[PDB]
Amino acid sequence: RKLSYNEANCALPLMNQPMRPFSNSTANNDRLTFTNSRPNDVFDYQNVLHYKYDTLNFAGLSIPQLERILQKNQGRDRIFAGFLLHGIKASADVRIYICVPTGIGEENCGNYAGIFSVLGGETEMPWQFDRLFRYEITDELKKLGLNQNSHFRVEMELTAVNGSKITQKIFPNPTIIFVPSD
Amino acid sequence: NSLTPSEIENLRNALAAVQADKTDAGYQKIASFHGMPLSCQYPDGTAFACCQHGMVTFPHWHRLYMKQMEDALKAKGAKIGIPYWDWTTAFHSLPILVTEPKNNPFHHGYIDVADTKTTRDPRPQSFFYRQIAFALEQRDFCDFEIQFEMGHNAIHSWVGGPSPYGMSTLHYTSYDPLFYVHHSNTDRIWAIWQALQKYRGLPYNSANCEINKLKKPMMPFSSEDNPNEVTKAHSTGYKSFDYQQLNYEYDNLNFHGMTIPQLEVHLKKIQEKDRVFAGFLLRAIGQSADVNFDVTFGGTFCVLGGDYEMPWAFDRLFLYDISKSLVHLRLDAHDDFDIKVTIMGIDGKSLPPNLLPSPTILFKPG
Amino acid sequence: VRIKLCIPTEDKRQSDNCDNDAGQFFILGGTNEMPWNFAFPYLHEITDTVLSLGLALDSNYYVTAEVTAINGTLMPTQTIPRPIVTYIPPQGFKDVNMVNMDTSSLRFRKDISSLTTEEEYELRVAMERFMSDKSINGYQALAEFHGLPAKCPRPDALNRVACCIHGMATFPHWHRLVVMQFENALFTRGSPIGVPYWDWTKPFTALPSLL
Ligand SMILES: *[C@@H]1O[C@H](CO)[C@@H](O[C@@H]2O[C@H](CO)[C@@H](O[C@@H]3O[C@H](CO)[C@@H](O)[C@H](O)[C@@H]3O)[C@H](O)[C@H]2NC(C)=O)[C@H](O)[C@H]1NC(C)=O
Ligand SMILES: *[C@@H]1O[C@H](CO)[C@@H](O[C@@H]2O[C@H](CO)[C@@H](O)[C@H](O)[C@H]2NC(C)=O)[C@H](O)[C@H]1NC(C)=O
Ligand code: CUO
Repeated sequence: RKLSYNEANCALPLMNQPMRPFSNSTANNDRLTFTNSRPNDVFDYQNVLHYKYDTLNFAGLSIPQLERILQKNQGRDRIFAGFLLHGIKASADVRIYICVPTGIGEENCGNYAGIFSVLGGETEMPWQFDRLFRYEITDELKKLGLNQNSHFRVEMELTAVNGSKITQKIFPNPTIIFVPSD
Repeated sequence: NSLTPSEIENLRNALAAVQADKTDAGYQKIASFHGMPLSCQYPDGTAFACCQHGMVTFPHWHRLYMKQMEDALKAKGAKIGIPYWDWTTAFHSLPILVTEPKNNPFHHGYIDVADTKTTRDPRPQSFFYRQIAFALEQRDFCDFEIQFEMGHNAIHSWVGGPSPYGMSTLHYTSYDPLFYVHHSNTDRIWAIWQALQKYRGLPYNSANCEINKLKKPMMPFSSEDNPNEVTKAHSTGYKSFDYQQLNYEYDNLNFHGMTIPQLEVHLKKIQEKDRVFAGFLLRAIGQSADVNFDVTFGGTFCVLGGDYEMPWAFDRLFLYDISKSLVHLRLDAHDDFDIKVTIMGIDGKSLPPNLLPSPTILFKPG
Repeated sequence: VRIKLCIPTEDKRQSDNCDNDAGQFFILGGTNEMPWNFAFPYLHEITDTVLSLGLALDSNYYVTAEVTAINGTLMPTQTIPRPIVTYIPPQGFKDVNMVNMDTSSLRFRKDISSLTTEEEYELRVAMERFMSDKSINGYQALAEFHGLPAKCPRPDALNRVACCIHGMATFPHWHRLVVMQFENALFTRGSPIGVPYWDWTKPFTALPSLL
């Protein structure tokens, strides 16, 4: 795509702090990983870490035809659910449901749309994503005969990894984004 | 069974009594209606056999027919109703009344039309139990009848065998005393079902399929020439559902060892295990024939029919569980199988091929 | 208190039809009010609207209450004990019959005193094995059903209460089921008997030697 592959414009203050365990003289004694503890140095894996992957085609698809798939995918109207995520005290599993009102009267709720996971543990370094995570709900809405204009909403249902132990709402309510055809 | 002499004793004489009335029928006219001598006419007045099997209104005609027959022993010490023998309950041999060689009215009948008494040729858990129970399982009346009629005629097939003059044939069956007695039972089965429905709140003295046909009146019971007022009164379809105004009673509508409520539990119990059935389309053919199944043995079932019978085609499929067959071959309704069949004529030959089309094969959980 | 008539939802979604309102009443009160409770239930007839929605008076539905304070403030449902539907059959009506006679075996629950020493030992063994030792299918789990590991409404999450029914018409249903659990548990561990009972109605001087 002729866009930067071994550099990152997006994050600037973060790319020059050497990795905390890898920069620590103890207990990292591997000089390879010690020397390249900075993120910028780890961008090109091949020159720096001296390894390759057998094939870089995904799902049996060469990168030209992969990019073709990607763009044709961009071709249609799509609908996404946005999630503003941040560090829970521990790891948890969020499921995604779509709420469709019946005519009379006010009405809910769930048909199963999706699922994604959040990782964590106590004593983790706190973190907050500065952008929405997206989840395509387009096809599920197609299966409900629903639209971007059609009336409905999206609820998350959050289940800890404790073993069930479902949690109350800790994340901001799901955004609904519409992307017009390419 | 359970008869107490002389309860047996009164009846033979009564059956003896009507052997010749013989004016009203006296018994031969009463015989003709199911039997060979021609009951009715197309408007072209062509011979028909006024037999009302093969249709959904199948029970009423008969259930009556017992009545006509039943009335016929009237005040001839017709002190109790025609008995029934529950062919469902497995049996090593045939029942006495119709066996005793000497001085017995149930051994045989005669046929002025043929100059002969009936001839019968019997042919070799209980099979009928399994077969009937299914019928009971069903809730639609129409669905029930197809199995109810087919479970039924399985006996007209096996009691008679290879004699034209016999129970295997439409033409002269009605002539053999064995026929009514088999009936009471068939009728009884129907009654049980009604009680079943009633238990289930489904219609029992009514029936929603098909509205067409219950309304068509029934000859001969229609005919002016039926000198019993009662049958004509219920000559119709929809009357004759409530057998109460007949008026008769069965000693007990319990299938062997079961309260009606008990029975549903049973069926409900059976229903747990997922089953697999085969269903055929069956349709008129002049001859009467038996059909033998295969995949191991899956068979079998029989169809009743004769020359000059009204043609008929069933609306619905006829189902026969073949699950035991699969286990026999260890199949899972998953591994896929060829359902092979055979179809013998009642006369010695000859297993002609369909005729019936192909069997569908369907799965019920569970 | 506004009376909403609800038709239950089958699915996970809260789709309970509470759209149609069945009734309405009012409550006078105040600060420095004299503390009070009607010794009898207040009944508000809903038969007509229940007939309007085409669902049998016998069939399943429930009733919820919207409590608006006179202040205009909408109030928590916790303020008032939940409404119930009371059904008055056409008198006289015989409920459906029991199944005829007995076949071919039923668990027999006897008076503890009626137990032979053999029976005592055998249900002692059954109890011994069920109790000892512990599992999900074991004694402690069933002992846990009734009260205080507090799994109600669900073992998750925020506020949990005991599962057993008390102060309700359904108390004996709940505990009947529970006793049946105990019964299966002891039968599968090898006891010929249903769970025996002890008549406390009969005047007794001491506890039965069994316990
Ligand atoms: C599995 O279930 C428990 C049930 O509560 C989850 O509760 C977590 O428990 C921790 C401490 O055990 C809670 O931390 C507390 O936070 C409050 C402020 O909200 C603070 O005042 C206390 O001093 C304490 O730090 C935490 O709130 C709570 N977290 C959540 C969302 O459940 C436990 O977290 C679950 N385990 C997993 C896998 O998360
Ligand atoms: C570099 O890492 C070492 C440990 O890998 C840190 O020293 C401590 O190691 C002990 C081992 O038991 C831990 O209990 C301490 O918690 C570790 N450090 C602490 C107290 O944070 C060392 O601190 C690290 N150096 C830096 C600056 O990260
Ligand atoms: O206590 Cu809830 O059962 Cu006696």
